[PDB]
Amino acid sequence: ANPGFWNGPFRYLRWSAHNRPHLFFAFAIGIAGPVAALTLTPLRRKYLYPDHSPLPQSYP
Amino acid sequence: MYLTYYFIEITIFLAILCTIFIISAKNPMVSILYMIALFVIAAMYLYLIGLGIFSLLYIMIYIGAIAVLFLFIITLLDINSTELSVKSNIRDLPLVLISLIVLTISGLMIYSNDSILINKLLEAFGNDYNTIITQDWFNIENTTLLTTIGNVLLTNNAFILLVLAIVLLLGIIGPISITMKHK
Amino acid sequence: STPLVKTSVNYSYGDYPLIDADPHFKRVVGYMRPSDYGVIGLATAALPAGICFAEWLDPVKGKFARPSVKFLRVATMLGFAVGFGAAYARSSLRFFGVTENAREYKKDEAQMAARKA
Amino acid sequence: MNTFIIFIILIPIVGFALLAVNILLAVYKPYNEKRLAFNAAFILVAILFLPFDLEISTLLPYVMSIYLVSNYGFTIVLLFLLILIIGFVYEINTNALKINKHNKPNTDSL
Amino acid sequence: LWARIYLMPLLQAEEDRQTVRRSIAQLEREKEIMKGTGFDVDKSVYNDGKFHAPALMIP
Amino acid sequence: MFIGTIILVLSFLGFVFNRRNIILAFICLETMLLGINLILLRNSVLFDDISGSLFAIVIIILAGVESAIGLSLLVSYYRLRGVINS
Amino acid sequence: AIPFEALLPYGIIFGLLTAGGGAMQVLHVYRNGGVRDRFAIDQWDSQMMERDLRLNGGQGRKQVDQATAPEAFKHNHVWK
Amino acid sequence: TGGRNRCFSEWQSFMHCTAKTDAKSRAQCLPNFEDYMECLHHTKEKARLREIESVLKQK
Amino acid sequence: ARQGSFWPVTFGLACCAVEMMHVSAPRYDQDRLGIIFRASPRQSDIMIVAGTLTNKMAPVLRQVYDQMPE
Amino acid sequence: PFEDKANMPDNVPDVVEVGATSAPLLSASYFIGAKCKPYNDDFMLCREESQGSGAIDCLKEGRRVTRCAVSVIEDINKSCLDEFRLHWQCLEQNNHQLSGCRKAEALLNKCVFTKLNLEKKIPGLRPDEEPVFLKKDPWIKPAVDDFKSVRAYAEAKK
Amino acid sequence: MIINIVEILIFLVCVLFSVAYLTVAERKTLAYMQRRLGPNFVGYYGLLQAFADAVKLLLKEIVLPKESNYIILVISPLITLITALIGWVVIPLGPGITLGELNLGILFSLAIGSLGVFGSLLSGWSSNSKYSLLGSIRSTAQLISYELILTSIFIIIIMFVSSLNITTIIETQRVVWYCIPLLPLLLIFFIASVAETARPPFDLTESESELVAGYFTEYSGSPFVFFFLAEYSNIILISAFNGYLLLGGYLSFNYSYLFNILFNDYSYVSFLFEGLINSSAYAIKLVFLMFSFIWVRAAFPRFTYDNLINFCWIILLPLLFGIFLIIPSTLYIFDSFPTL
Amino acid sequence: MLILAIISLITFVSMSKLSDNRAIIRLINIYLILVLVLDSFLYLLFLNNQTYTVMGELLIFNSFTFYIDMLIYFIMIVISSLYGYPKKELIILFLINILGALLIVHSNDFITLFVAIELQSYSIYLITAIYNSSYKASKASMLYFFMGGILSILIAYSINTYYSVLNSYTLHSLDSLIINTLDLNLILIALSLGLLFKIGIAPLHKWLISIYENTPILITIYISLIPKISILSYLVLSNISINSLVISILAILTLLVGSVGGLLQIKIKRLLAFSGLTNAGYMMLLLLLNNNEFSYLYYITQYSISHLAIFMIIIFSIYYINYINNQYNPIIYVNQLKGLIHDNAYLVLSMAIVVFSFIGIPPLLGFFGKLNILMSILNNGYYFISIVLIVASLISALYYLYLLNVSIQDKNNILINSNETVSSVLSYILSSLIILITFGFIYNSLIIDIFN
Ligand SMILES: CCCCCCCCCCCCCCCCCC(=O)OC[C@H](COP(=O)(O)OCCN)OC(=O)CCCCCCCCCCCCCCCCC
Repeated sequence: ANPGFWNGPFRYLRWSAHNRPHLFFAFAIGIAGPVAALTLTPLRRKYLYPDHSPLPQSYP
Repeated sequence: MYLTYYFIEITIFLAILCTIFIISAKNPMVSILYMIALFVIAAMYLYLIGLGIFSLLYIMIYIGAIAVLFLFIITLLDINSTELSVKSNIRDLPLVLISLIVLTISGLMIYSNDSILINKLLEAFGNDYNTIITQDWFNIENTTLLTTIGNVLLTNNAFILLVLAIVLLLGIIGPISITMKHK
Repeated sequence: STPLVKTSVNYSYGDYPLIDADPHFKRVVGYMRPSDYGVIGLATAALPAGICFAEWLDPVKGKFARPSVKFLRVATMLGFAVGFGAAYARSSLRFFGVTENAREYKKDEAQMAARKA
Repeated sequence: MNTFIIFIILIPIVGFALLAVNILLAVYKPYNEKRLAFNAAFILVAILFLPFDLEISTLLPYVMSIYLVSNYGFTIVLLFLLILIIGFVYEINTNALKINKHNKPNTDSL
Repeated sequence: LWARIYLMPLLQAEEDRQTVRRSIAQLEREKEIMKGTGFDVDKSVYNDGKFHAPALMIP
Repeated sequence: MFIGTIILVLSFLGFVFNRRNIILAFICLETMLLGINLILLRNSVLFDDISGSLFAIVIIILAGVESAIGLSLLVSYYRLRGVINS
Repeated sequence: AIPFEALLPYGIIFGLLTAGGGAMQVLHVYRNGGVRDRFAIDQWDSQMMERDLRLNGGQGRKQVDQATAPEAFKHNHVWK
Repeated sequence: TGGRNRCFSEWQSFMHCTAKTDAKSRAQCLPNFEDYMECLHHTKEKARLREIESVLKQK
Repeated sequence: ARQGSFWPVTFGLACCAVEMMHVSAPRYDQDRLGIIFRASPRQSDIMIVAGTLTNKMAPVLRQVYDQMPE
Repeated sequence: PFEDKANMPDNVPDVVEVGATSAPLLSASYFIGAKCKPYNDDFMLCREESQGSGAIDCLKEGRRVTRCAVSVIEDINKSCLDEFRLHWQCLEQNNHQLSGCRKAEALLNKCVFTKLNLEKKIPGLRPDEEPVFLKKDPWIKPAVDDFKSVRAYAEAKK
Repeated sequence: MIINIVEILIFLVCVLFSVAYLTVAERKTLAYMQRRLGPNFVGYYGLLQAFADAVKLLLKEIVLPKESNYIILVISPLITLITALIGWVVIPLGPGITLGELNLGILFSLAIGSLGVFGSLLSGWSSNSKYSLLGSIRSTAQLISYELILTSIFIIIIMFVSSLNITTIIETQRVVWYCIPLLPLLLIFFIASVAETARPPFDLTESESELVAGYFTEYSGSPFVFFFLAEYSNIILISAFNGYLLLGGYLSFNYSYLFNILFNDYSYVSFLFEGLINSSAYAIKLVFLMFSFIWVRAAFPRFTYDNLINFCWIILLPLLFGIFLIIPSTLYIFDSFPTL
Repeated sequence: MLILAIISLITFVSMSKLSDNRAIIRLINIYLILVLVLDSFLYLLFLNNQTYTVMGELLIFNSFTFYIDMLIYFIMIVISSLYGYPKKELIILFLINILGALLIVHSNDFITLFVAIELQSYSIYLITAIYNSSYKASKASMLYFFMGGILSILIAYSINTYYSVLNSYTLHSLDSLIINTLDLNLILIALSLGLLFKIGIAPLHKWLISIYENTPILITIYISLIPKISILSYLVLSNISINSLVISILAILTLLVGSVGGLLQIKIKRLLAFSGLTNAGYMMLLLLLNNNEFSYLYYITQYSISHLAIFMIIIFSIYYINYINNQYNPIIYVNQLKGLIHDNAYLVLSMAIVVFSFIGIPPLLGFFGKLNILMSILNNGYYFISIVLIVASLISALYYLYLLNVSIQDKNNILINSNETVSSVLSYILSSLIILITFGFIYNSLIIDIFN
């Protein structure tokens, strides 16, 4: 049986996800976290501001 | 005033009574059995003092992890114990420990506030006598929070959190590279 | 924007790597710092061979060999990264004076034009 | 008082009760007839158990007040989890037992 | 919480009269206890002149 | 602050007069780090919200790694796992 | 078909916790009077519910029925 | 690194003393500083209470 | 109470143990009566000796018999 | 031991207040808001400006801001008595889950804005507000069994 | 004062009588699952076997010269006191609105489920047998390694909660049926839940006669019924704890009881009924959960310690750290964070 | 840019074939390029030594601390070259030890300080027993661990009392509090003696020394120098107690006598361990100062380069012995290296100039370390401590010259037939040439630190 081998990355991700896949599908979640966290600044398109508060002491 | 519920705070007598066991045990591990009793008495103290949160933290992480790890080691490669505090092993004990207990009592006295005398040494021992603190009422506390403010400070002082990330990193890499012995 | 009235203070120039937040300050900011650069943008390229100069540092690691094998890629990454920090160490400043000061020519105008933030 | 202190006080006495029932009426009459070894994976598992507990203790106030730290506590804890997950990618490479005796080399003749 | 903050002056003023009326009355009680020998009951412990709260009371 | 100084001092001079059992010394040195927190927590309670209790959660998280390195180093007080020796 | 015997222990394991929940509900409405029960709104009912105890029992809507401000409570406790 | 304290109210009137450089006047902050100290430990409060209970003891 | 639960410990030496585990078979089930045997001579009540008994076994059998409650 | 101190006196230099009543004022919380808001603001402003110098806004604002709330609760005890009463009666159950009585809310608010012509201005422009008719949310569990007939009849008669 | 002690007696007799008949229940359902019939003979119907077995196995009580009685006479009482019973101090949704618990729920349950582990370890410490205590260290090691990934997942499901008192999770979860419908890692919680309270398909330290004809120590007598009752009670507690947070209490027919109680009762007749159906909801969410424990008892065989540590420290835990690289991420992305 | 280097090469040591002699070449060249392209912060460093603070708790003092971390980088580059050119997988924790040391040289406030001293100490506990197939290291590591634990809780108890008297933590808030409540002084000397575990002040004396002789020589170079500079650089960066108010002066009196009275030693490691102890005791004397850091900043480098140098010289002297000691530790006796001048006597010349360094003959080091030390002393007025420092220098010079007098007597039978062992020779030649040519540029630094 064959492990993963780096030098062909399109091949590596294949024969990682097919022979020792159980860390692949973890790290797919690990890349779905922050990369999708960077594809939101257009995707919220200024959706909402939460607007919470402690006590509003006002001005003169 | 529910007479015992006022001296339920003074549980320090059980603390010193457990710690006098903790250094004179029979077996090497009946001591660390008593150590978790020391920690749960500390948790009882912290719940009584107004912070049950850190009581439950100590129950979760000290007798949940590190005392479990003391018991975990003391099964395997058990060290050769001297039997107990024999009188020949209580030799040169009193002759320095009495003076050391006196000097450390004076150190606890040196934790006192500002007096350049021995008056502050007696002042902290009478600290409960002239005083019982007065609580107050809620002036504009909007949201309920006990350890939430701890994380607020952990956001303000974020850099020590990102550095104790490194100390937990060391806590896992060290025991790899000191016991695994790669081939 | 993007957060509350809380503030994040960071005037960072050290050996522990940091960055900047969205905005509220007078010092160097996050996204403007990668821009307003110069022809020193190949300074990160100058390090890009320097950690790839470890092959030149190989004066007989083993006996009678050279050209350390293809982990130089890793070195190349570090040859980028430190130099990137060195490019990010080219905070000339954010709108101070008494320096090279192209910021009053290439970033005074942006603070002029963007008159709504 | 009066709420659950009754439970944590009643229960030890119930434990001593169902213990101390049969200490008396069970027949005893006790007649007669009534260093070590190791592995790295028997020890390093519990050693490395502890830091991954108390990083959860680190994470627990953050998950208590996830709010009041918006857009920024997320960033800090993502950096914290990055610094921890690289420790995980260190320890994935090594921790397993090794079967000592299984040989396969080809056989030669003169 | 907005609901609660609209209640927040009111309730605090509910206490404030109390922390006027509890404070000076305690001081008057101690005027009765410390009379005879001249003494600084009628004196702030805090050297800044601004009103504080009494604390650490013996019951 | 009697409650923390007394357990600290007794752990300390237990660590002095410990002519038996290396691990009782080791756990007395552990219990120093919870004799100090009973000082720290009640000083924070007598003061305020989170100023010293932040240092308390720090010293708990770090006392874990203390005991971890102490065990994983005490394992190597000898040869490793087990062989012939003397 | 279904096991007529085997679901009888599940029937009593259902009924025991069922009666155990109903008894908690009854004993808390008898504890509190004919109302539901409050959760921990920490630091806040000890302003609010304590104030209700300083005035009345249960709840009331009026102007004020205090006397010596209905005897303003002040908590005190020993030094640690 | 100073949460919403029960002694925060004496930072400002200590720090506004050290707003100007009167820590090199070296005494202008000492009323402010020891009022900060009495917020910390209530020492002269406690001596005042010990005095009045000693007067209580002689009746 | 003693007559109801009634669990043994298997000693189970030969063919007669095959019939003993046929009593754990679904046709003539043990658990319709309560017989739920543990593999431990202290947690046991009765000690079914099944199979033939060698000369070699018998001290082990009596040692099992002694570590068994009254 | 959290023992209670319960001393008594009365201090001279001002006219005494009138206190307020129980947790049912949580129903009336917005109702004192828009009316007594500048009184509130001037009170807390005068408190914050006198740095440490409390106990001097008592005679001006500590009396004034309570006078306004006493006036508001007297107006609501004459205007919508039982409409207030069933609403806080709902609201003392359900843990003061203020979502948990949002149908008798509309009855009480319509009655107030009818007779005492106030509102509930929750400040913030982005979302929708008090009429939500929830539709992905945590509406109620026990839907105020003495009060569902009330909002049903208000849908019926009005 | 009198009402709460009769409250606590009702709740204790519920849990004790419950865990008594639970063993008969599981043996019956194994038996029908094993194509036979369970205890069908005891006394009056056949619901009574454990209730006679408890009186049976009291009256044995041996001690062993290889071990101090002072530890093993108390260590199964330890896990009987703490692991079994005072886990119910949190009143793990005592299924109404109300509880017998003040507040600060989930990490108390964490602390006591953590506290049981050296109750197992010191139990196995006994008798000084060089083949025994290594098996004890095995048991406790796998026990803590799955404690960790109970812990690190029910702290991440409360990231949709952020409030640490017990009820607020439950009132939060009634809108979505939040528990499993938004996330199916319930199942790995379930496969974590068989390990940290080992009534498992793992059976791992129950190498019953692979050792010298004894597995744990064979501390038979009152410590046996203590260990037995505490294991089953830890099972129904952690099963309730599953039905507490990551499976839901407060079934949606009580949400629809707005369309039912308003058609049934007039106005608050002593709250007579709703706590009962709420208890019915939580009970049927709890026993249907442990029916899968009684499945997995008799479906898949033991699980091979080295592969068990493989199953902890290699697969489930990095999937887990991915899964709370996204549940902070995805709610931050989609709209926003939760308040408290 | 150290954290990025750590997280990079912990991933690089993962999935490595345990060659593990190349990764240090990458770390050496990476620290070299990082210093070469990160020295550009010296222009933005100081107009008038303007400090810069990270988030209120961390301090960047651009004249002092920006030189200290440059020295740390320098000696780390030297150690990393010393492992190149017998090893296990360890440079990850070398770098994180550096991270801790640099945090304590940048730590404004005690939370960062305590985290980082404990991180640093954990690194020392680990590095002591990486070479786990020893009986020396096994004992020494556990001894270092237990006493570092005692001294750690001494740290934390000092600062907890400091918090008990003042609700702040920062020494920035100490701000010349001249009413000087006496417990503030006692807390501060307790914190001083707590941080002074590493110097092994004469009541805390012996325990470090058995640890130094029970580590391999490739390790005892590293931890006779890292915390030696680290905790003291913190201790001079903030001047805790302006004078001693006789507490610390007594500690250094019994040190600089009672560690130089440790004269007769036959073990090499003990000998230069006492050397590195007493020369660390030297720079404690200007912990007793105020507004004085130039002598300290110069004395660190103009000691530590030569300390590194003498360890590298007795590294080179393994090749010439005709006996060795244990697998981990080659050369422990002085009398092992007898006739070294009849071997390659250029290194005997280097050993000569770096020991004449430590005795302080004028034209290379001692008239620029000890001269600045003595002018900092006699600026304050500590007249007695001057003459006891002089006695310390003479009696230290005696066992210093013990090494040169055993170095160049006469060889029994060894001259010459060999192969070569080089390309790290430029490191030792760089340290020796910078030792004996600092008298050239001994005035440029005097202007540069006058402008910083
Ligand atoms: C994507 C959108 C959503 C995003 C959120 C994602 C949430 C998803 C929910 C969680 C994901 C589920 C992950 C399940 C983890 C299980 C992984 C696993 O078991 O790996 C198999 C592994 C095999 O062993 P090994 O030989 O080492 O594998 C290498 C082979 N080359 O290990 C093993 O040895 C197998 C042992 C498993 C033991 C299980 C025993 C029976 C359990 C069945 C009872 C559960 C059924 C009841 C609940 C179901 C309710 C519907």
